[PDB]
Amino acid sequence: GTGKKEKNRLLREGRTPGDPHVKGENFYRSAKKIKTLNILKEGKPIRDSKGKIVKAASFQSKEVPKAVIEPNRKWFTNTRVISQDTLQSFREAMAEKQKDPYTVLLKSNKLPMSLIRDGPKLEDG
Amino acid sequence: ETKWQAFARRRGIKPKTREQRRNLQYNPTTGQWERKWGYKGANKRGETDPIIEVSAAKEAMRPEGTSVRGDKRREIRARVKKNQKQMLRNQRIAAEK
Amino acid sequence: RQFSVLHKDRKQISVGLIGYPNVGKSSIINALRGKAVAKVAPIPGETKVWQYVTLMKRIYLIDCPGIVPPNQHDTPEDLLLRGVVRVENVEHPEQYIPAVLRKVKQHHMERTYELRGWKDHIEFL
Amino acid sequence: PRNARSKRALEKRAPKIVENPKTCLFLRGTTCSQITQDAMNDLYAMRQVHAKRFHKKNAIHPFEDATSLCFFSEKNDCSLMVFGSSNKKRPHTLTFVRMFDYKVLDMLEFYLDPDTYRSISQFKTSKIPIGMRPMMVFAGTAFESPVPNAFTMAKSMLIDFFRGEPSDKIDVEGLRFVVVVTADEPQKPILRLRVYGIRTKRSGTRLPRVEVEEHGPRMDFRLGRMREPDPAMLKEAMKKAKTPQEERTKKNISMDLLGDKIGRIHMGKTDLSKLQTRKMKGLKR
Amino acid sequence: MFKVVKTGKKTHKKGWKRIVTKPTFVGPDFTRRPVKYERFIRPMGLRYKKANVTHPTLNVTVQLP
RNA sequence: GACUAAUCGAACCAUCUAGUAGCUGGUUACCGCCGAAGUUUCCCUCAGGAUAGCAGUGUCGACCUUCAGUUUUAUGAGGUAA
RNA sequence: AUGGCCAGAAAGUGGUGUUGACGCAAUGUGAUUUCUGCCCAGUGCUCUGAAUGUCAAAGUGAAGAAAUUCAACCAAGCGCGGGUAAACGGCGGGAGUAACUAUGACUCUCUGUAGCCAAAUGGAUUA
RNA sequence: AGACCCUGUUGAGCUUGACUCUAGUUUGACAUUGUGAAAAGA
RNA sequence: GUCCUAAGGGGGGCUCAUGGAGAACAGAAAUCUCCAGUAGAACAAAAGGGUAAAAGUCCCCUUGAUUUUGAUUUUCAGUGUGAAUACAAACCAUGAAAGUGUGGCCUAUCGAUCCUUUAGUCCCUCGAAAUUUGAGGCUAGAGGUGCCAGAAAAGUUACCACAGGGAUGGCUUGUGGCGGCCAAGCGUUCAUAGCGACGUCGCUUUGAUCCUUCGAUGUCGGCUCUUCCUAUCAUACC
Ligand SMILES: Nc1nc2c(ncn2[C@@H]2O[C@H](COP(=O)(O)OP(=O)(O)OP(=O)(O)O)[C@@H](O)[C@H]2O)c(=O)[nH]1
Ligand SMILES: [Mg+2]
Ligand SMILES: [Mg+2]
Repeated sequence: GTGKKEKNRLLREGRTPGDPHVKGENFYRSAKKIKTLNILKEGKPIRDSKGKIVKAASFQSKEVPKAVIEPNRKWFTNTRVISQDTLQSFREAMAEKQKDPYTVLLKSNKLPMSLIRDGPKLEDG
Repeated sequence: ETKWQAFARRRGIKPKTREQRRNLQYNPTTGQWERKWGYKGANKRGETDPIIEVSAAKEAMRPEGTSVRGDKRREIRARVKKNQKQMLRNQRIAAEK
Repeated sequence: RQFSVLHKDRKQISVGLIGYPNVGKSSIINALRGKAVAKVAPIPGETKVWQYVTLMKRIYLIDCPGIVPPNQHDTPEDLLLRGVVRVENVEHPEQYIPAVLRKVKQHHMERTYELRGWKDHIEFL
Repeated sequence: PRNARSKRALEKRAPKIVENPKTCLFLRGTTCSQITQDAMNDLYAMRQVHAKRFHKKNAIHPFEDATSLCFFSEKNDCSLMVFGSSNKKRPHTLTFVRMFDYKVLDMLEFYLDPDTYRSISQFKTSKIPIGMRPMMVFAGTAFESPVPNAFTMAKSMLIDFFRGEPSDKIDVEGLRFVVVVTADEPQKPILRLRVYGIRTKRSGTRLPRVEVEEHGPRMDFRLGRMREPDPAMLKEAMKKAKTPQEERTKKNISMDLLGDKIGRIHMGKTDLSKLQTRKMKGLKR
Repeated sequence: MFKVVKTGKKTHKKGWKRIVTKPTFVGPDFTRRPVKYERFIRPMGLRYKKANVTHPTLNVTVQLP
């Protein structure tokens, strides 16, 4: 055959030479799977001979960042707008809505439901 | 597909988000917002600074006539030349394809 | 499988089993798996904590302990006949015999226990 | 492209999913009759907005070599061409050239009848506004050939000439002019091009009564030489792209009237005939 | 921001899970990840959907989604 | 991963062998004269280095030249009070 | 049986073996009762079926004065191309067609108060 | 001087397309290797 | 080595290179005036027909340096409020307006004391001598990760072992946060701003409903028994 070494395996699979690799890749392990399994092994800091943390664990940095918001014209504009024709169409849509047990909801549509849902009954109000 | 695109696809390198790649950063020491590159960018920091300390070894190794005020422009020009060389190689390979 | 196809964008679908105690949730998980992977007992409250079972590569089953929603119209007799409680830990179990005799036809009781001719539950017992 | 203006020009000339309206280049040869020039003027008047006009003499014979035509298409970004020529054999010739990817897709010759030609100025009627599209009527049995021939090619070429700009909506006031091309199968059949203005009258019903009045020009053609497309180039040109606003239909995935994504499940028929109930002691007689 | 959630039955615990200790907004149609692949834990009791929003010009405070 | 002479995730005996440890512990009279130090500058970091600076014994050279964590004078910065 | 499974540094060496498929050796499951979700063909299992595509040593040819260099040829295995323990694995169905073989692809639409059928019983709620 | 935590130029047992090797197995060539034929080449 | 409120977009005004005739210094060549000037200038590209009340050149406005939304396109997603991307729409800029226009361009990295490669005739040595190949040394050149080589030495131990090192505080208690207003007073009265208790106003079921319980990293107990505090449940008094 060709060989069971990782060099021969990469030559057989036609990897571009010179690419970096993540430590632990083999026939059964790709880079994504290695990352997924190393997540389970994360969580321990690096300590010196006296136990003082010299490198913090994952997402435990203890470094205080600069929490600043830049000036931007996008903060003062309308993110979502809707027209009256579209509102009337959606009101007619809820007017003609029926319930079907064999249909499931997969992704809700972000809508201003307070302007589309019909009002409460007059006795309740 | 260019060389970077093929390398990123093989290595699982994800594209940077539009917020991440913005030309804006917050300078702590001045307490102001500044650009990373371009006109008055942070990559040319200190070229208009009135006072620049220079090391004696680098000043002695510096050629005559050149000043410290153009070192960052020299580095930027070298990086731009390398990037454009890679772009032209990618364009030539795509033209052959 | 149809639900998994509708949610093919995710890595999995998770199916949680809910209901009253002793309705057969763990038995349904074991039957779908084809193997005794969840504990099954005729005593209510066999499953005490939630449990993950891998059915297929993209399907998970979640076993849950049995719940009884509190209702002010529910009686201890109704709960005991629905199977909430263990009859070993109840006081005076003979008071629930007339409810059983009302629920079960008389000839079914007679044919089950090979005994006939009682006028009330005390004489039957 | 250094300047943003040159970048805009290159982006406009770049291939797109939704193509721009086609541009027609009007040009003439070394010799060209006055009747042919008048016909080119009438066609340019009908297609002013999306046309460019040359004014010199070009030493081009299109059915011998079309490298100059390809170069002109490359430079002017013109995908249709009207080429004028005169000759002893062919006194009044309009050569319709259709391009694809700056190369000649197909060509057709029209021979104009000089005695029956009438220009737009010879009719004293109200004319078509600049930029407004006319509607089209193709009449006769010559356009229904099962094999692709010169008449089907001429029908396609005249449709591409008089398309204008596509639009999803049109005002009812933009339906006042009609271009009619008439041709019958058979000695050579005559392809007759006429333009009419449309008037409407009461008829006592909901629909109006349409009456026509001639607008000009009055053109009579005999179909001449024909250069057909290569099959591979024709297939690539007749490929249709799909816009991003055309959703790819997924199985059991739909959009409701509120915009929610809805999935459909299929339970199947419940067949409990193969189920044996538990043979309990109280059910055994 | 995060605290370490310890897992395992040994005296030495695995510490890869992180719990979010501040209020969060999880959005509509939210389904939690499986516990084997849930690194960041956003607890249900800290999830919010509405806010008391004040308009500086109209001088009105309204509860809004 | 049980047992294999109270010895078992590899028995006991002798030897190589005074094996190796950067880790732990210890390291033996007196008096006299001096006597300290913690990014200064460079190098990929931690499981990193040199190096400046501070010291002691000797000497040698005309131990010659004088210099000084100080003030004043002239001139800068601070024109800031007034 | 000029075999399999082993052992030994080797041996004119040893065991199984005073053995021969109702046997030997290696696995998995673990009395009886119940019992094999549906359908394949990606990993794998095995096919001397055509290839020289890769192709070691030895051998062959050419050039050089020789050291040497260059060429073909090139076993097994790999590769290519076939059938599966279809074990692992994947697997929402059912119809069509214009593709025409793999992969298709493009449309359509899917929701008995104790019976019947099975060689007394319908069971794992197993003594 | 247990246990638990932390550190090591840490030790050892174990696993796997981790690296370098290797027992076994498999394939080719050379020698052991002799006597005649029939064809195909050079 | 210097300089710039960046480029871009929109709108408006003007016409260029050159030649002739003229004007103190000024004289081929400074500046200004007129006339003639199809662009022979400038800006882009590589016309065989680019642009003239402009696509050239000066003013005015924006300079906000890469907007928002999408059930849609493509790719991806063990961090699935999806991201990147394409398209569309909205917004935005400018203009009286018709309109015009923007909301980026790219790219693996690592050596240069490195890698590859060339020449030496009159360079040196091959140590018994010479010649021809060859090899080494030394010197001098050339190019730069397409044609300049290369860059793949993992885990586990709850079966264990050894050398060591370890094991906020005169805090807390009974009365929410954000936003606005009022406000005695403090300041200020060459500026009339700024602080500000007491309060107040907005958000957070006609005695209903019982068909909405929203995540253990942090661990407590029980027995026996003694004492103390008061922030008092009972008993005593008010
Ligand atoms: N006859 C019959 N009995 C069933 C069936 N399914 C379940 N059972 C019985 O019902 C009992 C309850 O089964 P479980 O799986 O424990 O149900 P559960 O609701 O999960 O019980 P808990 O774990 O206590 O909540 C079991 O002992 C079964 O014997 C069924 O389909 N038919
Ligand atoms: Mg259960
Ligand atoms: Mg139960």
